[PDB]
Amino acid sequence: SGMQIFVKTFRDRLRNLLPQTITLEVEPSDTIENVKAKIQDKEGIPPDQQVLIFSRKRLEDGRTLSDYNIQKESTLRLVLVF
Amino acid sequence: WMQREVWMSVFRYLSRRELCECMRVCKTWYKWCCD
Amino acid sequence: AMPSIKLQSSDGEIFEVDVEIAKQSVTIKTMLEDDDPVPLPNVNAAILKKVIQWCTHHKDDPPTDDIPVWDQEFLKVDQGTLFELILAANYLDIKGLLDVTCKTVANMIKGKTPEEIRKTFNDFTEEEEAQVRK
Repeated sequence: SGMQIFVKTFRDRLRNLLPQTITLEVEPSDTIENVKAKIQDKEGIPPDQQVLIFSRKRLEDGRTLSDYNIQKESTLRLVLVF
Repeated sequence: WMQREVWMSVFRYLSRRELCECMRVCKTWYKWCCD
Repeated sequence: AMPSIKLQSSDGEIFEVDVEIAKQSVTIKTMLEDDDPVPLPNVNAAILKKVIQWCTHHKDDPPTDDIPVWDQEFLKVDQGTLFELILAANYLDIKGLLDVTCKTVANMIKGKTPEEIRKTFNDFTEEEEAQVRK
């Protein structure tokens, strides 16, 4: 009852963070808001300062990964917003 | 929020003398220059 | 006879801009690695246009007071929109716009007393001003 997802990042310059890819242990029933909070636990950035995009569509905060067909080993570029 | 990382970035361009006066502006700025 | 990508703004207004200038934002070109509008979070459709005018002018640049003349006149805009231009140049990873806009705010802070700095953009006790001087 648990999958593995990676979420590559982008080069942020106001926050001196190099582009990396965080690895997550989630479930397809987890909402995008949940997996945003699962990023909060390892780093500390609130979900209201995160943006997930799988292919070209912004991920809504009230739908599970099954809605966007997010399978295992899939990469979701995350973007921080102030 | 939104004011920390943007204001800390404009502090890098200001010389060491300008950051000295920047602490007397506000407390939120005073806590930022000392980090 | 010209390459074009769609860029959906935060408001929802889609922008058809050339890839050669969208490649100026390294987040957009890296987003295409590995036929839909690329999202621009926290970047309003109004600021997006202001972002395009700076980029489309700097299309021929690969990456001591170094403030450009046209850019400093391009940044003769209200303080509110200038802050909205710094955040975007971080989301889009625009090293030229991130520096020109940050150096201009620092130019607005430089050369002024702390009260003159606060009077431009705006909470102390009476001893807090003396205690901060220590």
